[PDB]
Amino acid sequence: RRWDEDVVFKNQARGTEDKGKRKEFVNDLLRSDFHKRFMSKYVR
Amino acid sequence: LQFSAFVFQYYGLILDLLILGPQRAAEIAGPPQSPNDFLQFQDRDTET
Amino acid sequence: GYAGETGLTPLSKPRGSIGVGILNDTGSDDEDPYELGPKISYNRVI
Amino acid sequence: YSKDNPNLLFSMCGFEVRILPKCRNQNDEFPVKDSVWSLVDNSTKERTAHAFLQVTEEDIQKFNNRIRQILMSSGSTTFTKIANKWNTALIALFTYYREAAVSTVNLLDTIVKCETKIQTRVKIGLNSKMPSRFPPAVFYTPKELGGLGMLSGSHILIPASDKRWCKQTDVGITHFRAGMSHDEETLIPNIARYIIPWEAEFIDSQRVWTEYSQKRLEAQQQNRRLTLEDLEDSWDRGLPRI
Amino acid sequence: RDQTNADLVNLRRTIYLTIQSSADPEEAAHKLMKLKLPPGQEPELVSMIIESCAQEKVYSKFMGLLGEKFARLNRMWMELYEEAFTKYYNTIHRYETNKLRNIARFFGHLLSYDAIGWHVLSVIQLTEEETTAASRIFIRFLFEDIQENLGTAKLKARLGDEALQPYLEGIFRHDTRRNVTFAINYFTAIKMGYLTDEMHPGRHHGRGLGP
Amino acid sequence: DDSEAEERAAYEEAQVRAAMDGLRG
Amino acid sequence: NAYRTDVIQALGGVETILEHTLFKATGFPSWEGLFWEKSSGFEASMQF
Amino acid sequence: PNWVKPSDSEVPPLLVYKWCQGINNLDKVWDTSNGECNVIIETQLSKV
RNA sequence: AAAAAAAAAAAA
Repeated sequence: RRWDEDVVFKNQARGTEDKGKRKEFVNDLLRSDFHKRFMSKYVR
Repeated sequence: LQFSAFVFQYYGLILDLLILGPQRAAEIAGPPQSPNDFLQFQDRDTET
Repeated sequence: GYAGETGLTPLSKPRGSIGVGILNDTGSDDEDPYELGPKISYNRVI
Repeated sequence: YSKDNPNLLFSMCGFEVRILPKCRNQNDEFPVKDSVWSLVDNSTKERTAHAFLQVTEEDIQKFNNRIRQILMSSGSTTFTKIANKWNTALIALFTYYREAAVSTVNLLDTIVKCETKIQTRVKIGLNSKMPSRFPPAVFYTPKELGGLGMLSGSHILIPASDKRWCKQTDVGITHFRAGMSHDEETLIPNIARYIIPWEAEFIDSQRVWTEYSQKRLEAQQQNRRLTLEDLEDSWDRGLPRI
Repeated sequence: RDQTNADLVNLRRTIYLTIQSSADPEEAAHKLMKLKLPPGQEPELVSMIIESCAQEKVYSKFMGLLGEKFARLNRMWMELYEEAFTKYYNTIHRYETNKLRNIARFFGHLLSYDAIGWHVLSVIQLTEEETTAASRIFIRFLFEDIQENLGTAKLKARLGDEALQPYLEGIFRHDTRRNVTFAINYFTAIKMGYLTDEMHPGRHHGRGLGP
Repeated sequence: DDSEAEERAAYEEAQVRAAMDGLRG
Repeated sequence: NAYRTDVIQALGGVETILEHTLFKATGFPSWEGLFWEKSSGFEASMQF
Repeated sequence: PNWVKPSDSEVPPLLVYKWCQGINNLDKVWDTSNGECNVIIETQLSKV
């Protein structure tokens, strides 16, 4: 018996490793990746 | 909210069903008539 | 002849020391360090 | 854990655990301390493993931040209030993390530095930092005798110079001294010594509650009601307590 | 003379506070060896360390390790702990049940890792007269501790050796079949009838009262 | 009170089942 | 509470601790029977 | 079910202890001669 | 193989 056959959702993590094709500087500080990482780190 | 713990434990139980799959969740939780203890199964058959 | 609504009771509840201040007594955060919680009243039966 | 990696690593609820079984052990001698856990196989009732316990670095930083929050609080200039807050934080830390806490070097260093910071706050409240001006009797005397009532997780010497007292009786002045001609010094007690370890309370809880189950079954057999009298040696025992 | 005994009380207080202020069960031994001592009071130190293990609510591995590091050192400490085990077995009945369990766990830790020799067990006398109820409780707890640390196969392997048979004659009795049946029944009642393998009352034909 | 005795007993098996986790199985 | 007893014993005793303090300047004959008031009448007066 | 924690039957140190005892009581958990491996994954549900 | 003033107590 294949173990991962009764799982409801499959291949939901496809398209996640595609981060970092090219680094995009955004000239909006509240929308940059640095601020989002900051706020996800410090506000839980 | 005062009932947020209950609502999130139920929602996370649903996500536990998503993670485990309903059959393995039923095997881990045990039957409704005789529920399993924590981290224990009925027999070495169902565990493996 | 009216009995009225009965109430509910709250769910149970070198002497001394130098004080912590009358304004830093806040909510009396200190009761006792050596054991936790209020004094648990006990029965003798079960 | 594989053919060639014999350690199982995880972290849970404050505890960083390394499980090592007593099969793939190159160490023929076992340095089993109170932190190390003998994991018993039930089908043989045989100690087959050893869970080494430590406190995670995030929780050491949590305790450090708790002391910093204590030192930044509103009432952190009154010596009794700052001592009570330190006592609550230290009791919480040690009574939660017990034998895992006594085996973490970084946590003990953090406890020493934070206790030093609390005492330094007390000293700055008096505009001095002279070590001879504040003997351990100033901090660690119980609040009943006018002291601060601080508890220590550090290891602090009490010198023989602070061990003398004089009394004026009707025949004159007599200088009494405890510890006559003893070159050692008594140390401030460690709070970790006054808390029973977790594995000890797990084993004792199992033993006590099985004895209670036996006692309840035999007491309902003779149709007598359970009292305080037949549960005395198991009074402050068990998880949950009797 | 000093009837108030300033030296003994002061030494016991310094030893107790040296133990009580230590976290590691290597730090306590290190600071206890640093204590300057008049030429012999080591029986007092052994009595105080075993009494400190007795005072605990539940036995901890602190006291077991602390006694053990006072047994992997030179031989006189090991002989002192063997004499202490003999003294505490002959003075079992002045002790409560949990205190006796702490003593039994301490000595089981000392015996499991070969900190002291497996020849002091000859002090155990499995008879009706020489063994009270508290002595039976102490034997039960100590052998349970030895089973927990070592295991059933280890207990079968070590005690079935030819050399320790004179030192195990007080437990593995082979003279009177009444004592053999007492030992077999007592070991069966405490879930350790497996090591009653060499106790063979069928082939004691000398006391063959029944056909 | 019979109901009070019943629900205090319910507390009693609640505490025993809390203590008997894994041992009961 | 054994911590309290053993920290009293670790600092020499009650008499050494009281020797560190202004106990003999109070003129109180014995330590036993001496209680601390937490606040003062003036201090509790100036509360709100 | 039994996997949903915090449960009222235990303190979190008892949860860690029962995790260790349940790892140690699995069938041939430490046997690794036949190429078997044990994986333990500890993670968090992000933005749940 | 052994580390010890100011804020802050207000212009006839």
